[PDB]
Amino acid sequence: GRLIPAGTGSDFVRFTQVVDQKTLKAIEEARKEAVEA
Amino acid sequence: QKRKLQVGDKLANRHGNKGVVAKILPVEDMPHLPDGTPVDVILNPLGVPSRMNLGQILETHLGLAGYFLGQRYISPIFDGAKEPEIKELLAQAFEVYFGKRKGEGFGVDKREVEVLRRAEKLGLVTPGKTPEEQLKELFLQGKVVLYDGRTGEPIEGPIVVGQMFIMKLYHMVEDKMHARSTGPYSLITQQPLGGKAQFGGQRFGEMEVWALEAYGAAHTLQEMLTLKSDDIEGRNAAYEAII
Amino acid sequence: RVDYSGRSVIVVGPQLKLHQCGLPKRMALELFKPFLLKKMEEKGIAPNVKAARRMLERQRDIKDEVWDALEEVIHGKVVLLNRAPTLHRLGIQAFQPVLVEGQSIQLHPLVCEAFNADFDGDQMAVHVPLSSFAQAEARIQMLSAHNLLSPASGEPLAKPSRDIILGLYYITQVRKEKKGAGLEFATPEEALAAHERGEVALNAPIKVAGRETSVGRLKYVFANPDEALLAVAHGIVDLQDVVTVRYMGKRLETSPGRILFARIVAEAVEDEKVAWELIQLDVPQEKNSLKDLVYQAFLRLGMEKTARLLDALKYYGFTFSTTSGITIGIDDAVIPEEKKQYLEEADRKLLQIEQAYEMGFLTDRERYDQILQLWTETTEKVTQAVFKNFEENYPFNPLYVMAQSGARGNPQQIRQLCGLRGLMQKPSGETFEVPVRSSFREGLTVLEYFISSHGARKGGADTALRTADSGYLTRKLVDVTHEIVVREADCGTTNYISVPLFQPDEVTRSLRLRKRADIEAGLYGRVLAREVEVLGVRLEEGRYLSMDDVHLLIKAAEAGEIQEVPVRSPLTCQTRYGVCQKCYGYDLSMARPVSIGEAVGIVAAQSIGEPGTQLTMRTFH
Amino acid sequence: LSQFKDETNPLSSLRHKRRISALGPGGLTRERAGFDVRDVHRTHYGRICPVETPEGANIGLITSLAAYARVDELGFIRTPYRRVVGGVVTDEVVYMTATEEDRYTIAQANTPLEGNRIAAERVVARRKGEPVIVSPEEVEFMDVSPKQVFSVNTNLIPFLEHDDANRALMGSNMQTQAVPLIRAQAPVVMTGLEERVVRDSLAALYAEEDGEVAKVDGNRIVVRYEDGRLVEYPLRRFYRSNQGTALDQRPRVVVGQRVRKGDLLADGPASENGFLALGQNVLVAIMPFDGYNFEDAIVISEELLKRDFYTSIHIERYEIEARDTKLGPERITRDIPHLS
Amino acid sequence: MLDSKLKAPVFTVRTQGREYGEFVLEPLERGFGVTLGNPLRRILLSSIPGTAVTSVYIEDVLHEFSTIPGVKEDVVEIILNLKELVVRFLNPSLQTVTLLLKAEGPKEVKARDFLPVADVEIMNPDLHIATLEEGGRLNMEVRVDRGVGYVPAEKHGIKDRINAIPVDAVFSPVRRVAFQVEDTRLGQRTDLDKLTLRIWTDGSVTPLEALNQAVEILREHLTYFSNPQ
Amino acid sequence: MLDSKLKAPVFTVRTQGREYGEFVLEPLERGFGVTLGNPLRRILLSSIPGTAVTSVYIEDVLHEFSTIPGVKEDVVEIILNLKELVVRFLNPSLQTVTLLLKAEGPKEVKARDFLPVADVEIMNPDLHIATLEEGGRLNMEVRVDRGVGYVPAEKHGIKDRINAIPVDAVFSPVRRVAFQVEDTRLGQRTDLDKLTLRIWTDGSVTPLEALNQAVEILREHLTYFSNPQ
Amino acid sequence: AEPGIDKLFGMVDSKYRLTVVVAKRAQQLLRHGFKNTVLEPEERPKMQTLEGLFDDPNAETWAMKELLTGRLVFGENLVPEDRLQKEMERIYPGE
Ligand SMILES: CO[C@H]1/C=C/O[C@@]2(C)Oc3c(C)c(O)c4c(c3C2=O)C2=NC3(CCN(CC(C)C)CC3)NC2=C(NC(=O)/C(C)=C\C=C\[C@H](C)[C@H](O)[C@@H](C)[C@@H](O)[C@@H](C)[C@H](OC(C)=O)[C@@H]1C)C4=O
Ligand SMILES: [Mg+2]
Ligand SMILES: [Mg+2]
Ligand SMILES: [Mg+2]
Ligand SMILES: [Mg+2]
Ligand SMILES: [Mg+2]
Ligand SMILES: [Mg+2]
Ligand SMILES: [Mg+2]
Ligand SMILES: [Mg+2]
Ligand SMILES: [Mg+2]
Ligand SMILES: [Mg+2]
Ligand SMILES: [Mg+2]
Ligand SMILES: [Mg+2]
Ligand SMILES: [Mg+2]
Ligand SMILES: [Mg+2]
Ligand SMILES: [Mg+2]
Ligand SMILES: [Mg+2]
Ligand SMILES: [Mg+2]
Ligand SMILES: [Mg+2]
Ligand SMILES: [Mg+2]
Ligand SMILES: [Mg+2]
Ligand SMILES: [Mg+2]
Ligand SMILES: [Mg+2]
Ligand SMILES: [Mg+2]
Ligand SMILES: [Mg+2]
Ligand SMILES: [Mg+2]
Ligand SMILES: [Mg+2]
Ligand SMILES: [Mg+2]
Ligand SMILES: [Mg+2]
Ligand SMILES: [Mg+2]
Ligand SMILES: [Mg+2]
Ligand SMILES: [Mg+2]
Ligand SMILES: [Mg+2]
Ligand SMILES: [Mg+2]
Ligand SMILES: [Mg+2]
Ligand SMILES: [Mg+2]
Ligand SMILES: [Mg+2]
Ligand SMILES: [Mg+2]
Ligand SMILES: [Mg+2]
Ligand SMILES: [Mg+2]
Ligand SMILES: [Mg+2]
Ligand SMILES: [Mg+2]
Ligand SMILES: [Mg+2]
Ligand SMILES: [Mg+2]
Ligand SMILES: [Mg+2]
Ligand SMILES: [Mg+2]
Ligand SMILES: [Mg+2]
Ligand SMILES: [Mg+2]
Ligand SMILES: [Mg+2]
Ligand SMILES: [Mg+2]
Ligand SMILES: [Mg+2]
Ligand SMILES: [Mg+2]
Ligand SMILES: [Mg+2]
Ligand SMILES: [Mg+2]
Ligand SMILES: [Mg+2]
Ligand SMILES: [Mg+2]
Ligand SMILES: [Mg+2]
Ligand SMILES: [Mg+2]
Ligand SMILES: [Mg+2]
Ligand SMILES: [Mg+2]
Ligand SMILES: [Mg+2]
Ligand SMILES: [Mg+2]
Ligand SMILES: [Mg+2]
Ligand SMILES: [Mg+2]
Ligand SMILES: [Mg+2]
Ligand SMILES: [Mg+2]
Ligand SMILES: [Mg+2]
Ligand SMILES: [Mg+2]
Ligand SMILES: [Mg+2]
Ligand SMILES: [Mg+2]
Ligand SMILES: [Mg+2]
Ligand SMILES: [Mg+2]
Ligand SMILES: [Mg+2]
Ligand SMILES: [Mg+2]
Ligand SMILES: [Mg+2]
Ligand SMILES: [Mg+2]
Ligand SMILES: [Mg+2]
Ligand SMILES: [Mg+2]
Ligand SMILES: [Mg+2]
Ligand SMILES: [Mg+2]
Ligand SMILES: [Mg+2]
Ligand SMILES: [Mg+2]
Ligand SMILES: [Mg+2]
Ligand SMILES: [Mg+2]
Ligand SMILES: [Mg+2]
Ligand SMILES: [Mg+2]
Ligand SMILES: [Mg+2]
Ligand SMILES: [Mg+2]
Ligand SMILES: [Mg+2]
Ligand SMILES: [Mg+2]
Ligand SMILES: [Mg+2]
Ligand SMILES: [Mg+2]
Ligand SMILES: [Mg+2]
Ligand SMILES: [Mg+2]
Ligand SMILES: [Mg+2]
Ligand SMILES: [Mg+2]
Ligand SMILES: [Mg+2]
Ligand SMILES: [Mg+2]
Ligand SMILES: [Mg+2]
Ligand SMILES: [Mg+2]
Ligand SMILES: [Mg+2]
Ligand SMILES: [Mg+2]
Ligand SMILES: [Mg+2]
Ligand SMILES: [Mg+2]
Ligand SMILES: [Mg+2]
Ligand SMILES: [Mg+2]
Ligand SMILES: [Mg+2]
Ligand SMILES: [Mg+2]
Ligand SMILES: [Mg+2]
Ligand SMILES: [Mg+2]
Ligand SMILES: [Mg+2]
Ligand SMILES: [Mg+2]
Ligand SMILES: [Mg+2]
Ligand SMILES: [Mg+2]
Ligand SMILES: [Mg+2]
Ligand SMILES: [Mg+2]
Ligand SMILES: [Mg+2]
Ligand SMILES: [Mg+2]
Ligand SMILES: [Mg+2]
Ligand SMILES: [Mg+2]
Ligand SMILES: [Mg+2]
Ligand SMILES: [Mg+2]
Ligand SMILES: [Mg+2]
Ligand SMILES: [Mg+2]
Ligand SMILES: [Mg+2]
Ligand SMILES: [Mg+2]
Ligand SMILES: [Mg+2]
Ligand SMILES: [Mg+2]
Ligand SMILES: [Mg+2]
Ligand SMILES: [Mg+2]
Ligand SMILES: [Mg+2]
Ligand SMILES: [Mg+2]
Ligand SMILES: [Mg+2]
Ligand SMILES: [Zn+2]
Repeated sequence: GRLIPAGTGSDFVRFTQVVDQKTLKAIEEARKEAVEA
Repeated sequence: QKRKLQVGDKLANRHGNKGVVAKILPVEDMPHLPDGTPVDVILNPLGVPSRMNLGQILETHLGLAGYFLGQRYISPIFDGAKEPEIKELLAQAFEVYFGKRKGEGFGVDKREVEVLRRAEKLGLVTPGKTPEEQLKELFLQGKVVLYDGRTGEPIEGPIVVGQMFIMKLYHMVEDKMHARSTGPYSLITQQPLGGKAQFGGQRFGEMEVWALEAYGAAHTLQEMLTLKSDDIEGRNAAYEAII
Repeated sequence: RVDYSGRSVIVVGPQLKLHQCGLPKRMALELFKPFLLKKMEEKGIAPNVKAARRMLERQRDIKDEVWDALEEVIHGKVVLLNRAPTLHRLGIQAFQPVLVEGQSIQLHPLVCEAFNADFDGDQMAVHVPLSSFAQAEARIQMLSAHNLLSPASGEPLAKPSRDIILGLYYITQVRKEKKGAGLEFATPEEALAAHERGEVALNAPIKVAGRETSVGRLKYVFANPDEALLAVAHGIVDLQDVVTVRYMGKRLETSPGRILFARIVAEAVEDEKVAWELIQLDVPQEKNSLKDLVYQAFLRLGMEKTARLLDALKYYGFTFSTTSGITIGIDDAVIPEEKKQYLEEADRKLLQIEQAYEMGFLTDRERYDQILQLWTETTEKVTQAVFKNFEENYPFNPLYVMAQSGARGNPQQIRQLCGLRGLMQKPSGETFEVPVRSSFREGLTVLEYFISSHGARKGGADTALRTADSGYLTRKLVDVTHEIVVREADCGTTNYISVPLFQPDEVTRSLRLRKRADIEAGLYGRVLAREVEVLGVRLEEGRYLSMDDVHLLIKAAEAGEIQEVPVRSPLTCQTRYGVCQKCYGYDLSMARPVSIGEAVGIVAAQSIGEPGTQLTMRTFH
Repeated sequence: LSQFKDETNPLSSLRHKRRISALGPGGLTRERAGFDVRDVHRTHYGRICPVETPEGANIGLITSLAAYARVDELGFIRTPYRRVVGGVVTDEVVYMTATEEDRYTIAQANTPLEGNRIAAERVVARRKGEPVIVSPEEVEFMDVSPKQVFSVNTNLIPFLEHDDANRALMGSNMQTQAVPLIRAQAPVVMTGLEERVVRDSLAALYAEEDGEVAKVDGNRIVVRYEDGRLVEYPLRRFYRSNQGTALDQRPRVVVGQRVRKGDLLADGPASENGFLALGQNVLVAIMPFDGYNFEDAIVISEELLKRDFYTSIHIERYEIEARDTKLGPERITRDIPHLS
Repeated sequence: MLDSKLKAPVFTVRTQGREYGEFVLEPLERGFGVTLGNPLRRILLSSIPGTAVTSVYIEDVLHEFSTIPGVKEDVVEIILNLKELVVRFLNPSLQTVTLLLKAEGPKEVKARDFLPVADVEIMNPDLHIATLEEGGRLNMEVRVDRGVGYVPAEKHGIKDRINAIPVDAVFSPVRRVAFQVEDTRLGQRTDLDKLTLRIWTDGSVTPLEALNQAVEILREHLTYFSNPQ
Repeated sequence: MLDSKLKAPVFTVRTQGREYGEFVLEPLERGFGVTLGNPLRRILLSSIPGTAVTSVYIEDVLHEFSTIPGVKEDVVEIILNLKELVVRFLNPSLQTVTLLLKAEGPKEVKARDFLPVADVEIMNPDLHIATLEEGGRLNMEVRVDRGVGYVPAEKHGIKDRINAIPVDAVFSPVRRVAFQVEDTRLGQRTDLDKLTLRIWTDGSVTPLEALNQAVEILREHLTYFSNPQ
Repeated sequence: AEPGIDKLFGMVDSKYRLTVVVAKRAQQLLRHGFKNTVLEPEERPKMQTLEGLFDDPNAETWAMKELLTGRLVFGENLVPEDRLQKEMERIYPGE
């Protein structure tokens, strides 16, 4: 009753994320904040 | 309860043409004959060549005769009516059809003549004969001119019509479409089960599994194996989640 | 058993587009109950769930506001429809529901071919994609209007079935009527005039065998495209009539209907010129010409744009069919005048075989096998006789065009109505000595019937067997083949197979070009292992050969430049569990390369399990 | 072997009484063996229909006998074959066992007959399962009837002659599923047994002996025979058929009417005038419409519904029990505990 | 007027009773008899209003599937015969008229047996309702309305008396339409259309009336092309 | 107004240029979109009378199948191009107008080259008649008339000059008509007709104008049912 | 069929990838609030009982309608797994 090995359950695509350029600059700002003092 | 005919119902003549009602048309626009009388049912031709029962096409012809001649007949099994005898009664019918038409006061349409043009070019009527004589020929063949009804124009090329007997078939309990959302469940196997008032789920067979397997329907198949039928804790959180 | 399922009788949905399907609101309600409930609460119809529930527990209690809610819930969601035997993946397809009244389920005509589902009561089930994921896949990679080409062959499955062809055909056919006096206009100017007046008279038709132009071409010339049809509308020219017309830059001698079909496509897809490049208006549109059109359109213009053409064809085909007035008549099944000849001729010849036996010349057996040979030939003789009849005298006989057009009719079938069904076998298998002299047009006698009955049962007894046997096969195939899945990077092992374009033995030894089909089967959408320079073009390595390419290689083998073809294949793959892009090829249901993650194993196992139902079944070993 | 009556309509319920099967006692032909039995053996002539049988894994094992087929002394269907001594044909008939049929040269009924004289020198006959063109002098026996070759259910087909035996089956089984319509009509073209079906089946009510009619109720026709007696003939008003189809006997005779012996007093569930009547003759055009009639779809004129043409009465039988639970008897009262 | 306008559609009419009415009109240009006859037909069948039995109440009968003693016909056969009944009221003031009838004993019940109502007339007097034997008690109230088209007894569900039973609505007064376009020769040119349409009517309205209503519905519709947007 | 009358055909229009013009109108009862669209169509094509080249006379040419020196195009190709010519006269006084044109030598003959006529205008100036080389002499008289529908050159047989050749009559500003009747859902009942007809026009008149003329011809014809006889 | 399904198919390396993208985009479109879109102003998603599709009919019909534009970005490993859900909650209101 596990997901099928063949199809959208492909190890090649099971993992794929999506982004908005707005959320792209948001995450890099999180990296900018990493600069201490 | 009264069961008036409807789009879900299936009718079929004694020959074997079986089939379902797909559309109930308003008398307003279905095929109508020269004299205002319109057709009740329109049977597809294509269903006749492949199958091999011209017997129906023979019935409709003798029928056309019985309609205008106001008479019923008895054609035995293999000894019955013969192609010439029918053409003979059709001949008698042409007079009741078109004879009254002569006396009632009118002749032939632009339409009636037009379809004749296309009919001679076809090869159904001996070129050079008068429309009156031509229509007799064309009628004897078992077809008559028909106008659209929706446009009032004619249907290029004679079409046969006639009195065919058709029965209506009994609706089995399965007919009653079974649509189930959520319902009982078997005690030992935890798969959906119906009975009295809850419809009972449909079976997802291997042949059907593969169908999904072939597609990239990963989740859609998991669902069919989990959320929809056996995942006890799944279907529960499933419903509520949907809710 | 699935939790969100349903099942009811199906019914043809002519206006419906491939995209959608008619679903009974009554069913949709139960199906999408929970989706509705919540939607009730978002609107004023109900305070809460439990409320929304009791609000629907009885039929008389539904406010017309609920339908509007459900119709809103179903906006862009889609469902799955299944058929009785799910033989291949197209056995389940997704469509957008268009809620409708009553009990029946409205199905599109075009996909009635994928599901072997006719309308004599066949019922189809229906399931619901609940996750946004399942819905995503369902409508992306499972939707009907997307999966147009078969996984078995790169041939379309969205082919205009029976009624559409019949329509589209009748519109594009040309007619020929009476040849009496001279047919020579190619040369004299007194020929134009004389046979123009002669035609006005009663001797020359508008469609006469007169090489260059039958007077039907002489009389009418149409400037712009439209001009043509207007004359048709006014009753000047029938659609099947031979006329001349001015198109983009050519004076083209083509019929009205043909010119109209041209537009239908030209309109479906507005690249008018691209519409002309992929169409053959030089012939009546058979299912094959159409099939072809579809394919071409798919490769050329793009998937959805094809879909449009599909429905466009479906629509006019349907319409034009109604007006054509093609019908089945008893006098339409025409028996040849030659039937009596062929019969009697073969009749007397039987008498000779008998006299030859009465004397002691031919053995008990010789007689038997000699008689059957007599009829086997005679019967085939009447067959080509009836067709020749229709072919020469009645081009537009009902029973004929249907069979010619990819529509409906089997040569062998026609023979049983017009000519005669001749030889039926005894119970065991030894064919009967006497034939069935009759056709279906005339009384199949009392006994020639009982005789034919035997062979009927065997066909039926067999059908009952492949129903569960065709499965016998597919089971096996899927048990072995399931694990096979496309998961890759171009497998680096280049071990390849060479496809033969030539076969050594039909007649002992003579080298001949393989059938245009078998070859297609071999190299269509394959990946060249090594480079091949053939007629002038350089097929590069690894390139996927399109049907157009596999049409080149054959034209080349015709010329004599290649006898084999280097190509990647599953038989030589390196990926243990799995097959790769370059080794599988093209054919996803789509015509581009295969997409990683396709479950080939089954796709394969299936294409093989279904046709198997058509293969004979006497004894396994 | 004992089954629910097939009362979808008298016809159907009748055949169901004359259907023969394979499977059963287990001791005889069970599930395994098949194709030799399932096939229509030569001898099945006038003894078993070759069209009749079902469609599926269970094929040919279950089939109803033929028209003139009769079980003689021990279950051996003997089909009737009339005698023809020399070139002379008789009106005498011999119900022949399967076996004896082979010892003779038998001819078909289609043979041009002047009465007792055969009319064509080379006329068809079939010795033993083999089609043979025999002479008038060899014709020992002749086929009794074109009807005996098949079953009742099949005999009802108009021009069976021009229809593929394969699809003729469909037609035969289709009638078995015919539902009685409040408005019944006989075919515009019939074969000749419609009358005999309704009469031999027990649809319509026939007059015993000659007389006159006394009262014509909607529930009873008390006729008065000339013998000085009068009997009340109740009419199953509205009864429930096993499969839910109406069975009503509608009186066709008016008050005070001299009846011939054996004439319809009332019509059966599906009879118009003593004639079998299912479905209803309808004028029909045979052309293509948009797609409304595409593979096997039928377009219908609303006008057919205006008139109560295709309309049928149904009746389901819902049933509930008051059970005794250890928790307390289940009472049946107007009391519905929670809301309205 | 004298030339092209005097040469105008000669509207001729031939009508016997309120059922049949022939209507000829010629000359007409090219292919117009069809242009006109067809739409009018489409209207004459769908668009025009009439009368039909909308509900029935036998006094001792509760459901539609019952049988009354002393009464040969069954409730369903009778309610059926009523659909056959054609009535005609004279003015809008009559929307729903309840016709009453009660007959007993050895008499045949025809439609003439209904007690007369002031503004309503029954064109179907001799129609056969039932055959009563002896001790035959039939007392009923049959509703009648003015509507359009076909309305299933299920769609309306009329409620005069709780034990009453609705009936199907056969409202088109027009039974059948029929038009012929035969050539007519007027001097100069032969191609001429002569349109003659034959209309049949249940009696409620007349062929002429019907036709007039018809053409207006068309006219009214042709006006709906006024305000662009 | 509010209920049945406010629920009225919403006449919506979409027109770009004088050639194309879509026209939507809904709701409509049962099967009316058809009842309306069809007649309008039949009118829009035949009735909106128009103009078309009815006859031609090249001065040295005798038959239609000839070729003129210095003239690339053949008589048949040119008489064909003339059918393409769209003219427009302003009043009834102009029934048959003969347009004249004569051009010589290395010039291209376009429709603007025809000598202007007082009450007549040529909307098709740049249309291409012929390509004259050198010593190219083309002097012709092309007739023009006001008629309706399609009239084969054989049917009329015009006779201005004995060596002249008749042409087929393309009498209509309307190029093509097209109507669709798709379902529309209005609250209660779903069965609804939505009629939308697309009209194309050569430019002489506009889709809207045409449509208006059309409906009137119908209206005018519906009045012809006035005086019985 | 569906809008530029071809165009879509072309924007991915694998057919089955496009399905995962659209699906996951539709997920986020709803969860973090449905205004998490990149193309709402002038010509956008629309339904007709009113023009009300602008709020919440079909999730992915949006996802697709955006992916067809070149504003979104789908990668194998574009933005670290858990930090994404954090920044998305921080910036998109509607709950
Ligand atoms: C002795 O009562 C039962 C024995 C079963 O056991 C089996 C193992 O022995 C059988 C024997 C000895 C038979 O002669 C038949 C069948 C079976 C069995 O299956 C059939 N079986 C089927 C084949 C396919 N299945 C579907 C299954 C796969 C899920 C449905 C039935 N049809 C069957 C028949 N039909 C026909 O001839 C046809 C072509 C039409 C007639 C139809 C009417 C409508 C029926 O006659 C109805 C009035 C009723 O009689 C039956 C429904 C009955 O049920 C009851 C409760 O009475 C069974 C016959 C049979 O003549
Ligand atoms: Mg996932
Ligand atoms: Mg993101
Ligand atoms: Mg900071
Ligand atoms: Mg610092
Ligand atoms: Mg700092
Ligand atoms: Mg019902
Ligand atoms: Mg009449
Ligand atoms: Mg009559
Ligand atoms: Mg008989
Ligand atoms: Mg005669
Ligand atoms: Mg007379
Ligand atoms: Mg008359
Ligand atoms: Mg007269
Ligand atoms: Mg033709
Ligand atoms: Mg003649
Ligand atoms: Mg339900
Ligand atoms: Mg339920
Ligand atoms: Mg529950
Ligand atoms: Mg869960
Ligand atoms: Mg459509
Ligand atoms: Mg539809
Ligand atoms: Mg409550
Ligand atoms: Mg409701
Ligand atoms: Mg709303
Ligand atoms: Mg069925
Ligand atoms: Mg099924
Ligand atoms: Mg999800
Ligand atoms: Mg594949
Ligand atoms: Mg096919
Ligand atoms: Mg021809
Ligand atoms: Mg000759
Ligand atoms: Mg000729
Ligand atoms: Mg050219
Ligand atoms: Mg474009
Ligand atoms: Mg070519
Ligand atoms: Mg093919
Ligand atoms: Mg492509
Ligand atoms: Mg012959
Ligand atoms: Mg002869
Ligand atoms: Mg001979
Ligand atoms: Mg030979
Ligand atoms: Mg052969
Ligand atoms: Mg031959
Ligand atoms: Mg010939
Ligand atoms: Mg041909
Ligand atoms: Mg023919
Ligand atoms: Mg076949
Ligand atoms: Mg055997
Ligand atoms: Mg043997
Ligand atoms: Mg015969
Ligand atoms: Mg086997
Ligand atoms: Mg199987
Ligand atoms: Mg097996
Ligand atoms: Mg690489
Ligand atoms: Mg390497
Ligand atoms: Mg080989
Ligand atoms: Mg060979
Ligand atoms: Mg071959
Ligand atoms: Mg190398
Ligand atoms: Mg090399
Ligand atoms: Mg080359
Ligand atoms: Mg080279
Ligand atoms: Mg190179
Ligand atoms: Mg490479
Ligand atoms: Mg190529
Ligand atoms: Mg070649
Ligand atoms: Mg060659
Ligand atoms: Mg494969
Ligand atoms: Mg198959
Ligand atoms: Mg074989
Ligand atoms: Mg065994
Ligand atoms: Mg054996
Ligand atoms: Mg035999
Ligand atoms: Mg059976
Ligand atoms: Mg012996
Ligand atoms: Mg002789
Ligand atoms: Mg024998
Ligand atoms: Mg059979
Ligand atoms: Mg009795
Ligand atoms: Mg008396
Ligand atoms: Mg008597
Ligand atoms: Mg009729
Ligand atoms: Mg209990
Ligand atoms: Mg309360
Ligand atoms: Mg008068
Ligand atoms: Mg009179
Ligand atoms: Mg009269
Ligand atoms: Mg016309
Ligand atoms: Mg009392
Ligand atoms: Mg009662
Ligand atoms: Mg009635
Ligand atoms: Mg009134
Ligand atoms: Mg008024
Ligand atoms: Mg009393
Ligand atoms: Mg009484
Ligand atoms: Mg009425
Ligand atoms: Mg009528
Ligand atoms: Mg009538
Ligand atoms: Mg005059
Ligand atoms: Mg004259
Ligand atoms: Mg009115
Ligand atoms: Mg007004
Ligand atoms: Mg305004
Ligand atoms: Mg505007
Ligand atoms: Mg606007
Ligand atoms: Mg209203
Ligand atoms: Mg503009
Ligand atoms: Mg302008
Ligand atoms: Mg434009
Ligand atoms: Mg345009
Ligand atoms: Mg309609
Ligand atoms: Mg028209
Ligand atoms: Mg003008
Ligand atoms: Mg000369
Ligand atoms: Mg000069
Ligand atoms: Mg110059
Ligand atoms: Mg200008
Ligand atoms: Mg030039
Ligand atoms: Mg002049
Ligand atoms: Mg047009
Ligand atoms: Mg349309
Ligand atoms: Mg339509
Ligand atoms: Mg106006
Ligand atoms: Mg005015
Ligand atoms: Mg008057
Ligand atoms: Mg690209
Ligand atoms: Mg890649
Ligand atoms: Mg948008
Ligand atoms: Mg609303
Ligand atoms: Mg708004
Ligand atoms: Mg708003
Ligand atoms: Mg926060
Ligand atoms: Zn590989």
